[PDB]
Amino acid sequence: PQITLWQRPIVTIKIGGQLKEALLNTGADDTVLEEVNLPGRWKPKLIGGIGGFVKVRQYDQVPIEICGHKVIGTVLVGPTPTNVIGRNLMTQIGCTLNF
Amino acid sequence: PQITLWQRPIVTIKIGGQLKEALLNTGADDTVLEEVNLPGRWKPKLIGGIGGFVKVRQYDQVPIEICGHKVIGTVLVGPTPTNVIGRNLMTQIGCTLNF
Amino acid sequence: RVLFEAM
Repeated sequence: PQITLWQRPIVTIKIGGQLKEALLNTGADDTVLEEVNLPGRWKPKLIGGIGGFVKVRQYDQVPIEICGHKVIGTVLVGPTPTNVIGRNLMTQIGCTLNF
Repeated sequence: PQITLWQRPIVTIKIGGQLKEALLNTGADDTVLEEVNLPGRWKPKLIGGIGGFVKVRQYDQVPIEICGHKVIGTVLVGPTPTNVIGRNLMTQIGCTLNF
Repeated sequence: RVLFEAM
């Protein structure tokens, strides 16, 4: 699809069997969700935003479905204001910016 | 252009008569730059992201050029870690996400 | 909001 930017570009994601929604975010290296049902091990990591740096949980090799495209990648769980899909996953669904 | 997301989507901009670079940020409602020479009045504003809030100066109807495309819109200036182009300007140049 | 994020 071709998605304009008059509103937040939010799409449906599926993760650990749950429907969530997340913002396609070209300004994020990484994918960050507030809360997942992934039951296993994670590694403590830190990310930075405009305001400073925060602790996240890093989950590796996560099956995740974006907008009906099935991918595998790294999902971070952290204190983000809204779920964001980063470039790490957007590259895998062949997402580009165009003008 | 068509911009893939394997690296950060950084483009050239021109504002207050200076060439800068800035990140195409579909996860930013607003456009924020670390420094600029602009004329006329600003009003104070707070913006939120990962890791807290930033205090900025808001300038309205500012002429900007993004990859050569001339656009007019609101620019925020403050101590961001990186120059960011938000949706408020990306819509002006017809930027879309495509997959 | 400005959701720049970098790790």
